[PDB]
Amino acid sequence: EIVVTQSPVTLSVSPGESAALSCRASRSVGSRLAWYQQKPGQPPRLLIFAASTRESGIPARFSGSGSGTDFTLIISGLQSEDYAVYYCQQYKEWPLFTFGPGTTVDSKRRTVAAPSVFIFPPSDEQLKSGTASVVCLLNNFYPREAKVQWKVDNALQSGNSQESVTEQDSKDSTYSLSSTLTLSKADYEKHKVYACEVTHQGLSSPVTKSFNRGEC
Amino acid sequence: QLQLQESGPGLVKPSETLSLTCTVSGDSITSGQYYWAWIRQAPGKGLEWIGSIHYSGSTYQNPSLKSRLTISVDTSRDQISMKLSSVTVAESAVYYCAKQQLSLSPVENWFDPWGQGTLVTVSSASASTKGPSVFPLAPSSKSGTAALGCLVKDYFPEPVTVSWNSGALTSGVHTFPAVLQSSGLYSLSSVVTVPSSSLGTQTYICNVNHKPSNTKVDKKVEPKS
Amino acid sequence: DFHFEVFNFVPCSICSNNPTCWAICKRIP
Repeated sequence: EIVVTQSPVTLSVSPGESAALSCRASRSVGSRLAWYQQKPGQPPRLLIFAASTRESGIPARFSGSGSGTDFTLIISGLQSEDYAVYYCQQYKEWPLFTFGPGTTVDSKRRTVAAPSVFIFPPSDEQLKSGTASVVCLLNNFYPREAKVQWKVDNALQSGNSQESVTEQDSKDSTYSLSSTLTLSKADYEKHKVYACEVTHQGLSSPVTKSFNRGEC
Repeated sequence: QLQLQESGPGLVKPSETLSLTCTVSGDSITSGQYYWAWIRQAPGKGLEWIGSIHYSGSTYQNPSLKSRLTISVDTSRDQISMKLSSVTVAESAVYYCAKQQLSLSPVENWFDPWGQGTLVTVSSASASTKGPSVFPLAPSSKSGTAALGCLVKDYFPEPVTVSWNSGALTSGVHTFPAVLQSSGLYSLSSVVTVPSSSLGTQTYICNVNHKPSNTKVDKKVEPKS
Repeated sequence: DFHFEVFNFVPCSICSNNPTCWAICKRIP
């Protein structure tokens, strides 16, 4: 089947500037390509079809272009209401079709903000109950992209943590993120060194906040 | 004016059968040669087409769901319905219905317009309410600016509210979105950044309220010392 | 390249002028 990718994952755009979002298809789809917008909490809304035709009701600052494999949506003079997720969709082999992974347009900060990083051991109460949550906080960072690596006694944890991100702060355009290493109390009390390591543009080298179980 | 309206259950138990209905108004599903489609979107996840149906009963459906999927069409109520059986955790999503264009003369395939959607949560904990435990996220003994918070774990269903110092402290508070654990229970964190200088002077209480279980907690978060 | 196989059946009411569509098409009221 025909695979549509998209680029980039997050596109930071200052209002009034011009957004160029990409969508590339694995084979040729001709002009059979639509664009959708999804503002947070709402359903998708059709923007373009046949790769350049703007749907009735759509502001003319939205314009689509391309043919064959490489396509482009342009938002000329970006408005605030245009901060959303954008999907493309190819439809060459009737009635088959594929959705793109999505590109998010977010607000552009003047300055790069490194995460402020904190690790929280499990509470003593929670420990009494047989569960242990190690929490790692990434406070007020920009841009969105960031990596969290959990490490229990220098062993990379994988598949046992969950992450949550705030929506972009409408004042300072930052994000914040929590990652929770969930871990049984017997597992937890076997190991000593708990760490979370954060990689981000505003950090010159990955930063690791850690604690040793039992000490303060 | 054309409008699409999804109805269905709010919550559903695993292994049970999810039943949804799309109600088309301001128009007739037999007006034109359109197809009508179900599409779902897991939170933080892309768009997943379920199936399309035409007023003739003609239908094509997602391969990876057909063996649990059924899609019907009632032209006398202007409604389209679907059914997923042996529903699983991976079924928790917003379920949309949208008008589809399936034209061959100028090949045309797309979705417009879409309905508001109807969130479907799948939990073993359905039909019951549980209150959260509130554990503290205590400030690192090595605190310039310091961070502390409350872990609001193991409640069902949404929502919880969290404030700090009964609403007096707001500067710097991040109440994260709740995550639906493998247990079927929600969990979230609320954190606040403060200056270390105030850690022994000022005291901090997160105020949790899980109205679906008349659960109210006030947890004082303090340095370990 | 079109995939009429994916339907349970194809209504003639959508075949437009596609000749192949009319071959497997099914007429409806």
